[PDB]
Amino acid sequence: NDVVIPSFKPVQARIQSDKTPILAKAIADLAAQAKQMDKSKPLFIELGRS
Amino acid sequence: QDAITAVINSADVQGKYLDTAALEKLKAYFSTGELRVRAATTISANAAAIVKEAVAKSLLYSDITRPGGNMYTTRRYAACIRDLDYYLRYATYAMLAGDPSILDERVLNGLKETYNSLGVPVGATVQAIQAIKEVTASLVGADAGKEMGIYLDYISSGLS
Amino acid sequence: QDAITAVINSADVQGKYLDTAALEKLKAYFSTGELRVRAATTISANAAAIVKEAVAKSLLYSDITRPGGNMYTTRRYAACIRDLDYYLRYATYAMLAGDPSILDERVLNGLKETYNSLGVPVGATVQAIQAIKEVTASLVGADAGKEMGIYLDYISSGLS
Amino acid sequence: QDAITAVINSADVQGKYLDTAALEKLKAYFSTGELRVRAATTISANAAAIVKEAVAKSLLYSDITRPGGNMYTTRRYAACIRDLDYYLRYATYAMLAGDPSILDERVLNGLKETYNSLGVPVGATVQAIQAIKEVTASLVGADAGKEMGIYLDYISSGLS
Amino acid sequence: QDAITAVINSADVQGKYLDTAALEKLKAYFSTGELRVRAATTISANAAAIVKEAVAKSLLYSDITRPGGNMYTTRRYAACIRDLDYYLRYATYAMLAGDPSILDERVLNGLKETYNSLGVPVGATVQAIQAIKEVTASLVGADAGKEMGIYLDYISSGLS
Amino acid sequence: QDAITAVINSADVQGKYLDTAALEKLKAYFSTGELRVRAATTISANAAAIVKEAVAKSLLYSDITRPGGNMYTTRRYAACIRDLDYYLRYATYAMLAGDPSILDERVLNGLKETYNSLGVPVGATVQAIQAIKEVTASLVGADAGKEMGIYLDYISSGLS
Amino acid sequence: RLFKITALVPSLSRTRTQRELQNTYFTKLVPYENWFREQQRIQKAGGKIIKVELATGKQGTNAGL
Amino acid sequence: YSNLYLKEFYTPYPNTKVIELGTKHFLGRAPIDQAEIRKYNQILATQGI
Amino acid sequence: IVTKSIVNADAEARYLSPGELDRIKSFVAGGQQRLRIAQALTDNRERLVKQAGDQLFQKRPDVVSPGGNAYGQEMTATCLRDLDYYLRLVTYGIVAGDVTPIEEIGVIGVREMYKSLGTPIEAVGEGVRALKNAASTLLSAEDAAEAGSYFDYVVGALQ
Amino acid sequence: IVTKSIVNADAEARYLSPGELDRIKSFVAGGQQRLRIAQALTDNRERLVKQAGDQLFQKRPDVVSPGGNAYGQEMTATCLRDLDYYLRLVTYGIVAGDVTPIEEIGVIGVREMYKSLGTPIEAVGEGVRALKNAASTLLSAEDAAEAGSYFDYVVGALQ
Amino acid sequence: IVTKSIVNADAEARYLSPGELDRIKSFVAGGQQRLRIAQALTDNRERLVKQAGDQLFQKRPDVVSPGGNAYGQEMTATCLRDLDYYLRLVTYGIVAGDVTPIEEIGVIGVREMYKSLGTPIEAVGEGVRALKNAASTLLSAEDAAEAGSYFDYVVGALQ
Amino acid sequence: IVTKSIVNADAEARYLSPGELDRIKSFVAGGQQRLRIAQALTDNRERLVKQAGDQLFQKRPDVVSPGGNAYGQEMTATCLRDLDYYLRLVTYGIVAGDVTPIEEIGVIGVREMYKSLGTPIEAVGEGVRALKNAASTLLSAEDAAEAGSYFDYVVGALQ
Amino acid sequence: RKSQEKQLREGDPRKFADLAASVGNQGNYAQRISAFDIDYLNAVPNR
Ligand SMILES: CCC1=C(C)/C(=C/C2=NC(=C\c3[nH]c(/C=C4\NC(=O)[C@H](C)[C@H]4CC)c(C)c3CCC(=O)O)/C(CCC(=O)O)=C2C)NC1=O
Ligand SMILES: CCC1=C(C)/C(=C/C2=NC(=C\c3[nH]c(/C=C4\NC(=O)[C@H](C)[C@H]4CC)c(C)c3CCC(=O)O)/C(CCC(=O)O)=C2C)NC1=O
Ligand SMILES: CCC1=C(C)/C(=C/C2=NC(=C\c3[nH]c(/C=C4\NC(=O)[C@H](C)[C@H]4CC)c(C)c3CCC(=O)O)/C(CCC(=O)O)=C2C)NC1=O
Ligand SMILES: CCC1=C(C)/C(=C/C2=NC(=C\c3[nH]c(/C=C4\NC(=O)[C@H](C)[C@H]4CC)c(C)c3CCC(=O)O)/C(CCC(=O)O)=C2C)NC1=O
Ligand SMILES: CCC1=C(C)/C(=C/C2=NC(=C\c3[nH]c(/C=C4\NC(=O)[C@H](C)[C@H]4CC)c(C)c3CCC(=O)O)/C(CCC(=O)O)=C2C)NC1=O
Ligand SMILES: CCC1=C(C)/C(=C/C2=NC(=C\c3[nH]c(/C=C4\NC(=O)[C@H](C)[C@H]4CC)c(C)c3CCC(=O)O)/C(CCC(=O)O)=C2C)NC1=O
Ligand SMILES: CCC1=C(C)/C(=C/C2=NC(=C\c3[nH]c(/C=C4\NC(=O)[C@H](C)[C@H]4CC)c(C)c3CCC(=O)O)/C(CCC(=O)O)=C2C)NC1=O
Ligand SMILES: CCC1=C(C)/C(=C/C2=NC(=C\c3[nH]c(/C=C4\NC(=O)[C@H](C)[C@H]4CC)c(C)c3CCC(=O)O)/C(CCC(=O)O)=C2C)NC1=O
Repeated sequence: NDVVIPSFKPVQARIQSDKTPILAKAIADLAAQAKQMDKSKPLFIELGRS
Repeated sequence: QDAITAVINSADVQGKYLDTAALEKLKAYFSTGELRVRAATTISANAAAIVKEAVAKSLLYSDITRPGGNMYTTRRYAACIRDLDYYLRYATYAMLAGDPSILDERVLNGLKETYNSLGVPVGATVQAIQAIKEVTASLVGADAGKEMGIYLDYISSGLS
Repeated sequence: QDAITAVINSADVQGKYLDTAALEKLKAYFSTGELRVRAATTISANAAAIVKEAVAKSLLYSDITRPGGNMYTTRRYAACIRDLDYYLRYATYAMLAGDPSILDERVLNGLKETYNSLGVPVGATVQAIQAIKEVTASLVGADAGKEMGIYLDYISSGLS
Repeated sequence: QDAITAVINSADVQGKYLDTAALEKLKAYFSTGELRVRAATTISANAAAIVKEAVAKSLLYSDITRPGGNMYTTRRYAACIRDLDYYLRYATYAMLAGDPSILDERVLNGLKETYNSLGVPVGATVQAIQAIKEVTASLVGADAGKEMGIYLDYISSGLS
Repeated sequence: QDAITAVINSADVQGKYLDTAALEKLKAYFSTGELRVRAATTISANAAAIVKEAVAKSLLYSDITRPGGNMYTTRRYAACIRDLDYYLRYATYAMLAGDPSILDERVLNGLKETYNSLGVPVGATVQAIQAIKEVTASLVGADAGKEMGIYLDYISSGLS
Repeated sequence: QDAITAVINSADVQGKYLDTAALEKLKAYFSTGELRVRAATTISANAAAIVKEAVAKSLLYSDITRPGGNMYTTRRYAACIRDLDYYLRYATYAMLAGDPSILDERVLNGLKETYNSLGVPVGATVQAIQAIKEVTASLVGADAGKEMGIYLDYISSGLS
Repeated sequence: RLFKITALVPSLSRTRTQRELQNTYFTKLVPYENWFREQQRIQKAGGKIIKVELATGKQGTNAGL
Repeated sequence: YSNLYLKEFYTPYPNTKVIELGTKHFLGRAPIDQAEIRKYNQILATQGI
Repeated sequence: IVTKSIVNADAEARYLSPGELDRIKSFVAGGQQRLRIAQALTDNRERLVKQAGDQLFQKRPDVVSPGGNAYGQEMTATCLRDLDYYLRLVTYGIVAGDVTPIEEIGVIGVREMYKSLGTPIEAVGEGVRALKNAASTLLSAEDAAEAGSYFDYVVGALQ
Repeated sequence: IVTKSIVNADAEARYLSPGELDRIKSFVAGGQQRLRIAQALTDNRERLVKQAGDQLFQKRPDVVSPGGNAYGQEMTATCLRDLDYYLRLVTYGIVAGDVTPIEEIGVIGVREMYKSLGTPIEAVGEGVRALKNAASTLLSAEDAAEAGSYFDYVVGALQ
Repeated sequence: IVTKSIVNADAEARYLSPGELDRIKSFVAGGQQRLRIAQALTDNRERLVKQAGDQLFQKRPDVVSPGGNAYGQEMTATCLRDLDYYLRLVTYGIVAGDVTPIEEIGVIGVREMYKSLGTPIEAVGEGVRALKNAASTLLSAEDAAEAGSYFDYVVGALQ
Repeated sequence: IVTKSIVNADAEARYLSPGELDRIKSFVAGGQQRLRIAQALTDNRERLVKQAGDQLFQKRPDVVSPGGNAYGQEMTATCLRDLDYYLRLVTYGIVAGDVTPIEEIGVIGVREMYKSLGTPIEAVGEGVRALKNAASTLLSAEDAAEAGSYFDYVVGALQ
Repeated sequence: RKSQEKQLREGDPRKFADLAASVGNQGNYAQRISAFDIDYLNAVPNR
């Protein structure tokens, strides 16, 4: 009488985004892309950025 | 699910707007999508050659294709090729999505139940998925072969 | 099953004819059927108002309808309204039958399995069925509200 | 320091200029600065009456003003008056700056060790500051009263 | 497991010797161990004060300690203090190890099973662990409070 | 079929390669696809408002919604709204395809048979499709309203 | 309320090697609310609908079907 | 449609279990994922069997 | 839009066809404009909810009227919170590029929810139309077109 | 590719989801390159059939051999006419952007046709591979990739 | 002007004067116009700095002479960054109304600094005068009197 | 060594006693010397296996003799691979500071493994002694002492 | 007093409450036409 398949239990993954290691290499490479001199606009505005 | 959809969901269940860490995650995904698409194209090129090379590496000339083994009957050999093509195709989908949830939802759901019901050997399947991973990491390069091997090892680890 | 059918079954499995105690049970059922039918009519009048008042009493403005709660997504809110309408409708059927066996056969069979599979909170469901019971006992009167609350508390006790 | 100099210092540690978020903070500060000026006038009107009403509500006819208490002696009573007069004056300054750091740096630097070494009770000072807060909230108004009470409660929390 | 033991294991299962990235990981751990030990000492100082402040922030004067709530009975209040002391102590162990595996092995193993069996509210527990995290991040400083909040948020995320 | 697929078919059944007239047809389609997509989007915006305005223009307050008319019963009113939504939706599909073959294949196939079997008035349907065409030509503009009215008049002409 | 329909199905996707004659052409009765999705399914295969006829039902009647 | 089948499978079995017992008979196989249970449960919700 | 193509090619046994790879590459190219549009709608939210409540309560005064649902400060605050929710889901759909993560949270069961709450759905559709008009005034032409895309989907969905 | 999305959204009761509208807009953008590739394969047909017959009869000489099917001038003319047909269907698939109007005319029943004609299908696959190689030599890199796409579909289909 | 008024009434034992409260009221009333001037100077950062520096090199060619300090691309970039810093401090002083942000960020120890750097003070001062002239030409007239008088404080305090 | 103190204080209900915190702080201080010793043993591995095989096969020639186990190139390659494994575990124990992650992988069941492989354990102990002698020649005095520590543990364990 | 001091949770109805007050717009007044005097049988127009 008991129900054979009641529902489908949602199962969680064991990798979220910290792996996949050039999505993860991209997190890093691009986070460090911001603070390297970005030469597109005049140079005098780019020595005065903390 | 995606990596985009996972980021949106993780921001949604808190009621949080898109903060800078989520924008970092999405921009990293938008950086890696180039090699993701190129890898998916060249894996879709020669999937049959990858499966052929993988069974020639791991499963052929063993006792598994001899009588008594699970790949002796020719319908069972065809079912073996079908299962390996499934593993490679869904690993391609999980590589292009950047999120292994479709492997958990469509492949790894009731698969150990089926493989213990039919008497399918699990360790030979794990070694075949390993040979698949080595062949496609050689074929696509190391840089996309890492992400391909992550989801193929995800299938191998959930299978065991 | 009925109360009539339960009395007939209990007389049947002994091979017993209808003795005077069974006739007392059937005549008590035939006495109470008046308010049973009137209560079922006025509960069938405004079931949506009862469910609306019950969620406004118990479930609304909590963390359950906030993000992170189980009623955050709008399909989950619609599923909540569906489950409460089911509880009220099957409690109406069990009230008019005068026997809670249809609750055991059609509602309470595999319900804890489903609610622990989906991650549905059980205590909030019990409090929602309690608010349903208070609203319909106010709406129908005390004399039929007792019999309505008996089967709603039967659903609540079997759920826990 | 002000709220303006706090905004400028926050933007200076960032190393950028004053764009729209800082400008909107400055517009907010200007809009409250009008009523802040009016409250400064109405506080400087009757500061002596505020301190008098506060000590009459809280400190008088107790054990500390009796023989054997901290406020028994005439020089000690005058020191109490001048300390409450200070707390009112520096809460007025911190109200007009819109910033409690000048208040902290001015009095909460060493008043903890001073009241420790002299044996001055802390909780009676907290009660007296709360009485000042009630008297100024009754005298000035609602929103300027709670603006005064924010810095008076900052003093009372710094002493505790 | 440690961070040292995790690095050694990750180098071991490949058959790899200790390459320079693993030596970087171990040297980063040997750099951070100073503040790790100092943070563990001052958290071991006043754990009871942290738990007291956390229940006074989050759980007290709610309906949870009122009758009908899960912390009404005094044995249930003592069990609540015990569970919060467990969360703080195992978060201290995971902070000093630098690896959250002991939380997965000793705390988060069968905990949702227990809390859904007993009817323990999960969201109030998450809020209480959040108040624990805020109190110890205030008490230890920001620089070690980040690493303390990482493992306390790990417990909170695995609990949900 | 498409306009692209019709051009490819007309070039195929001759065995002809793609000559310059077919390339002119495809390039005209690739020019008009901009307003085709924009028109389909804004028609998908408010299809219910278009159907409501069309029945308020043509069918309402007539004898058709009076008793004796074909839209008197409320299931027949719902069937009328369904048929008008079908005409608008398939006209949207034929507008975006640029070829009326899907109207001939999916709508106009056995429709006069059905409308003469049920006793549905044909002239009132033609006037309702005309009112649909006027409302959507007002709503979308003249330049895409011409192409919308072409396929709606195709449905009206095949219906008659 | 039933309809008498004669219809044809194309079977374009595969080269069936069995009899498969009934399916290509049939004369069947279908009930009232069922002919809707039957219409739609027959049009999904590009099928020709030859003739729709009333079997059961008087048109224009409101109660009693 | 017949009330026989209504008395064999709908009446002793719940609304959750009738979806699997109804797709075993007609389609020949169990339901595939959760959304295919959701749509059939809504059809058993505001419409009959 | 990647999940759409993945489950689309996943129902089939075939791989992702390279036209789908072209559409993924084009979406990857347009993602920067998508992110700028989403941030512009993000930082200016309270203006959009204010002007949406403005245009709605000017258009339909029955929610203001005591027989309607949004009567009183608490109910009108819940009303503007609903409009805030729909603006948030529109920003999600702007980033995702396809309307799946917004329909999954705001569309798929909304009619029975608003029916068992008593509120009319047409007033919610007019509120999202007012949000679309205010965001059309806030953005440039090529940005307002691409925002009115998903706003248009919500307006068609609530009807 | 528009019929694909239309019947795809037509099996569902939903409209065309705007991600499908994005893929239609992108195909509409790429249609000019598609038309140039199709015209370049159009005007140079007899070169491609010549080099395909070259590479095929160098690769498999059994069709030349009298036991094979393509023996004699009439049979070899029918063989090159078949290769001409497949090049024509490849140009149709290049314009249409998706392989439906080429599979509908050349793929869907080809195995039983070539089985009841006596010809082997692997030689036809090698002929389409030779067509792909000759068109790869004829076109630029981004054009040969996009042509070898549909040529690759035909080669996979004939096997 | 609030900090200076508070510390001036702090040096005495008394409260804030009615005169000083009138000063704060007038400063609040002019604060919105000061935010407009800060808006214009923020958005004209590039061309103001470049025109002022090139006017300086037009007046004083000794710094860009090879015996001078600002010889080379990197040195002249740091020159323009110094002018950028001083324009930023001028905007801070225009917003605050005090010159205490200008003073305690960039005035108080600048003579000993530029003595140890080898840089002439008067050329800095001439560059800030060029900034004053450029920002005077950009803004409205008595608004330029307001901006140029803070510039005038910086110029007189550098020398 | 942190897991040792943690399970040591974990069997008790007490916290980590602050003398254990002192030993963890001292190990944290010495970790840099530990890492340098481990890298010096890391990069020079093949020298150490060569000199260990040298000194072992000079000391015990029965593994070379055909009755012994390490007869032939394949068996002697497996022998030097075993010595490579033990050098790797010694580097793990040098980093970890306490002999748990090396005993868990190389010691805890080694006697029955080498008994059911036929090899004598005393020859393996002499091989690790030769590794200790070669690493003592490779390192400085305070480094060779701290390496001969864990090498000494392995030599005592294999006996 | 201890219910107001925690913190209103994210996604509350109170945050948008202030905005509702700003928009204002009290709803329309009652028409005043009575259902006894509508004469609905004559008042309905054809077409
Ligand atoms: C301007 C910032 C500032 C403050 C506030 C300040 C306070 C201050 N309060 C003092 C004493 C004192 N403070 C108090 C205060 C109190 N007694 C009580 O019972 C109450 C709790 C509290 C009055 C409300 C008393 C009684 C003394 C004198 C104690 C003695 O005889 O030594 C002294 C020691 C010298 C003196 O004034 O006699 C200082 C320096 N100094 C500063 O620069
Ligand atoms: C080391 C990891 C670990 C945990 C956490 C653990 C928890 C745990 N908590 C329990 C009960 C309990 N746990 C709670 C806790 C709570 N209820 C609330 O309302 C609050 C939200 C929350 C406190 C913050 C309460 C109130 C009980 C009492 C139930 C009862 O015994 O009747 C029980 C039942 C038996 C017993 O306490 O002695 C276990 C085993 N065991 C473990 O080994
Ligand atoms: C996609 C193309 C397509 C169409 C159009 C279609 C129409 C269609 N309209 C029907 C009925 C109907 N159709 C109408 C429509 C009308 N009568 C009027 O007076 C008006 C002039 C007109 C509305 C504008 C009405 C009133 C009925 C109800 C008859 C009944 O069910 O009793 C029926 C009978 C069963 C059912 O609705 O569910 C079909 C099959 N099926 C299709 O597949
Ligand atoms: C006739 C007896 C009967 C019941 C009760 C029943 C329940 C039932 N509730 C479900 C989901 C659900 N049930 C709930 C209900 C709740 N969650 C809460 O937070 C509240 C405490 C409670 C509402 C009062 C929710 C929110 C879902 C949605 C889960 C999901 O679909 O993602 C599902 C999964 C599929 C679907 O709804 O369509 C079933 C089968 N089926 C039955 O045959
Ligand atoms: C993100 C997906 C999502 C949706 C769609 C959603 C709707 C939603 N709207 C609600 C109430 C409400 N919604 C409205 C709506 C309106 N005011 C009107 O007049 C118009 C018809 C409309 C907006 C302009 C009103 C007036 C209430 C309060 C009704 C009541 O208290 O009964 C409630 C119950 C109270 C609450 O917990 O907020 C929910 C759950 N919640 C969600 O999480
Ligand atoms: C556009 C879709 C289409 C296809 C695919 C097609 C195939 C086709 N190939 C045919 C013959 C043929 N096809 C070939 C084929 C080949 N030569 C070889 O050796 C290779 C195996 C292969 C090509 C390189 C040969 C040799 C014949 C003549 C066979 C005979 O006469 O029996 C014939 C019969 C004669 C004719 O009417 O042309 C048809 C219909 N016709 C079509 O309309
Ligand atoms: C916000 C207040 C502030 C000021 C003013 C400031 C100036 C400043 N000017 C510098 C260099 C310099 N400054 C100049 C300046 C000039 N060339 C000339 O002849 C002109 C007179 C003058 C342009 C106004 C030059 C040429 C150098 C490079 C000198 C060197 O590198 O040794 C440096 C060292 C390098 C650096 O860190 O950029 C500082 C810190 N820093 C500050 O934080
Ligand atoms: C890291 C932990 C670890 C240990 C300790 C280990 C030992 C180990 N030694 C083996 C063989 C062997 N081991 C030796 C050992 C020696 N030559 C001698 O004469 C001396 C007695 C000694 C070394 C100097 C020999 C000769 C064989 C081959 C024996 C055979 O083939 O039967 C084998 C079987 C072949 C293989 O799979 O490598 C294992 C598993 N494996 C491990 O993974």
